[PDB]
Amino acid sequence: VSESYRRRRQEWELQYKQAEWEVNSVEQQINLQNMQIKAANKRLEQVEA
Amino acid sequence: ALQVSKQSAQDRYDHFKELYDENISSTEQKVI
Repeated sequence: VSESYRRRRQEWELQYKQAEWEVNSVEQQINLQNMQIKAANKRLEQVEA
Repeated sequence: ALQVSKQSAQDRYDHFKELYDENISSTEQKVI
């Protein structure tokens, strides 16, 4: 029975590592849209000018 | 940002290779 502890442990441990890389990943949307919005705001220059 | 995709997939490759492959010893075999 002593191995069952390790077995149950490792799936949770690896899923936590999964969450780590997932949160690393999602930053892409933050910077992508920051750029998007600032550029689109500037694009009004062409219209108003 | 997508360098995180290689981070995740590389870690998965590593994890599962180390997990399944060449498993050995009394650390498991002790009871037999």
